[PDB]
Amino acid sequence: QYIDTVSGLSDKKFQRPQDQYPPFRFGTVPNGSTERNIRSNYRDMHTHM
Amino acid sequence: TGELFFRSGFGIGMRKDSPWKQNVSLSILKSHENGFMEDLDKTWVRYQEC
Ligand SMILES: *[C@@H]1O[C@H](CO)[C@@H](O)[C@H](O)[C@H]1NC(C)=O
Repeated sequence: QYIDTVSGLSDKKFQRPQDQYPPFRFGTVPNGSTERNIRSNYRDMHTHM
Repeated sequence: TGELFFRSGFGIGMRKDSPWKQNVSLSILKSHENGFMEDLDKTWVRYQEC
């Protein structure tokens, strides 16, 4: 079988941002509105974003 | 088996109305925006190796 096209936000590949050959993107266009939302509580993402 | 199904956190524990209840809570916040605590993880959360 092929890989599963991983699901929404809380999927296993994201909340473990220690990875360099996963889906390696978190593009999130610079200075955008959703640039702030990823600076709310959890520095887990904004560090690899 | 997949992903988590109930969210929560960790934390220090202190008897109610202890004096340090304020300064302690502070140095944790400072450590997140600083980047020390986050960089600490790799040293003990090292690679996958599998
Ligand atoms: C704790 O914070 C208070 C208020 O900022 C400060 O006066 C004190 O020196 C700090 N250290 C201790 C040991 O309370």
